[PDB]
Amino acid sequence: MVKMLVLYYSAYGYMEQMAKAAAEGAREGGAEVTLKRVPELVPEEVAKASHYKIDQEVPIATPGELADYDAIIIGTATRYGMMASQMKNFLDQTGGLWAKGALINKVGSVMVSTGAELALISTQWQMQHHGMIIVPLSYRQPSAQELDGARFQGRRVAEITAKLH
Amino acid sequence: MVKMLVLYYSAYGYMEQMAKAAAEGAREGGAEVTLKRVPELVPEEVAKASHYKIDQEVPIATPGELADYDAIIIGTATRYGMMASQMKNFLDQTGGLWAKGALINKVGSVMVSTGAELALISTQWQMQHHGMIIVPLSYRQPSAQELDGARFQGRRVAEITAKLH
Amino acid sequence: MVKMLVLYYSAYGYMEQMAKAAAEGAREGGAEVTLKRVPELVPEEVAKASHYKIDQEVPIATPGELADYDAIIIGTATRYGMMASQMKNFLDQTGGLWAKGALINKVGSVMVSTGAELALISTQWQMQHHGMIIVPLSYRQPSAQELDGARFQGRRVAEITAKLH
Amino acid sequence: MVKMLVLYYSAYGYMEQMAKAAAEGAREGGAEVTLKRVPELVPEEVAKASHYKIDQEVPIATPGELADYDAIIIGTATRYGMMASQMKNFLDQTGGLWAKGALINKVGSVMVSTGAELALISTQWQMQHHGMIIVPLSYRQPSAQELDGARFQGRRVAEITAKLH
Repeated sequence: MVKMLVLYYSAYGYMEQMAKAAAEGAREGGAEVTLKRVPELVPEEVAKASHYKIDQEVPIATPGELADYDAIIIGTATRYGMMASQMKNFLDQTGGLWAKGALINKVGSVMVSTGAELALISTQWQMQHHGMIIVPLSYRQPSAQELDGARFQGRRVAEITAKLH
Repeated sequence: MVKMLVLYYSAYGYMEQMAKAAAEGAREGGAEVTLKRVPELVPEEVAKASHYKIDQEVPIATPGELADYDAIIIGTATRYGMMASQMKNFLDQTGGLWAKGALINKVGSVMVSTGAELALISTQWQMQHHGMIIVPLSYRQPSAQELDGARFQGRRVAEITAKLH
Repeated sequence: MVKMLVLYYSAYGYMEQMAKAAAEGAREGGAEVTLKRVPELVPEEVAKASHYKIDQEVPIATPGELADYDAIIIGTATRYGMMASQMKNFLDQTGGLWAKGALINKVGSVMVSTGAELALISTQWQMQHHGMIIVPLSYRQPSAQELDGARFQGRRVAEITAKLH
Repeated sequence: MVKMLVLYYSAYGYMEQMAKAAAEGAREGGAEVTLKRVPELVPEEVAKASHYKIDQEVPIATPGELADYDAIIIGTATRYGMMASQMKNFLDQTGGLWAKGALINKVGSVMVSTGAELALISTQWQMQHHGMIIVPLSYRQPSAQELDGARFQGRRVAEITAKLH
């Protein structure tokens, strides 16, 4: 039984629902799925000031634990065609995992929300830099087709990863 | 035993050597490897005029046959950060393969030569549009490290594809 | 009075209307505007077979004439996130214009139609490779907002180019 | 006399030298040049711990002041093909400048250092989203050709910006 990390960042909750949909779908694929969220840079104070809606009970992920799983799904809010600062900051910390060859041949996939395509591509590229195998896409609040897409995607990744083990 | 297509385009021979290195490596991975070249647009006349060095005995590929293989490796010469016109023209013809879902979940990989990164990304994206699983890179005449990279890449793809069957 | 080239490629006419809207808008900016279309690769025969709707009276452009204008607007149909083969083939021919430094500091802009963003970016990059100054975007048949966007864009480019002379 | 902001981020000093070279070159173009650095996220403590070499006397920039200048040059260190977290975090804060139309038609340019091309493109795109006119590139420690490139680029931007006023 393969283990999967559904790591995500959301600012307004949209991506979190996508992440949960992907995780639930991945469980249907027969994988031990873990839903974590990237740590918030900038202090706990003045963070929930103006705009905010981060979830509390989603556990925070560590840059080093990413080598423990067989498959990683990354979903992030994006602006102006690139990752949010929080997700970018987190992935740069996997420098010890990169040279070690830790994430080589591990299965990966990406979800994004709002420059959507450029953001999707930028994120996939960073995962490819760690030698990860990439599983492509589908083909206010998330629509029914988005949630189904994330769900299918999540199951498809779990289904592929198991086939590799 | 999986079947692989090493499809390529080369203008000065560099990519052809890369293609042959990838094919040979893929055979070592235990796959029935076929080395084809995309058809040359513009007539046979005035084609070999100024600059030219296309290989004759490499068989020409058809847009429709791409669904016959389990894995496809694409290698192309690039200019100004994008595919050569010949490779772009060929892949657009796979419109019947796209909607049919023919190339979904088939394993793929890309090699490029000279805007290298943008070209590598543009090509991978088109393959992802057909729902192909992507296997990332290595990590005058081709250097020893390039040929070894293409070789390893070719074997790695064949090795992965077999694991999926 | 600056001279502008509105060069385009269209397969179903959408981009041609965009091109005409950009040209008309550029005339309102006070520029001698020329509307040309990239030459069609593959023979005149079997070209208008299945799908076709290229315009006859739009004059065909030559790869070398691009250095005659002060501003160039490029508009192209795109598939799977990149240029159409016809536009890509044409721009690669500007190799004599590149090393000569012919297109350096000339004003340019891009329009695309259907991978839209990746295509827009890929095209702009090739123009930047010739050292062209880039003017960014707006911010069945073309909608009223698309035509107005192309129109404004066309005028804005003409308005900028004149300011540089 | 136009005013220019040479805003930058550097982790090991390479980009700072590029920034200074661009600023000095821009002064030779006849512009009031201001050299600022993006604020460092994460507290002052444990920041200079392991690796560090940020410059003290370079003044820190504010997200809102970017509308005060006529030209903006952005130079940033990059990893895995995208901006550093610090530069990305800063530019997202220009949301009030975007909808206001503050940065429209202002001249801009980008420098990067180490995924170089993808990073250069990602950054330019964000500037284009604010409607900024883009001036393309050249065509341990920075080499003589890099410094000359940044210098020329800096002067070229100042030279162009003045022509627009």
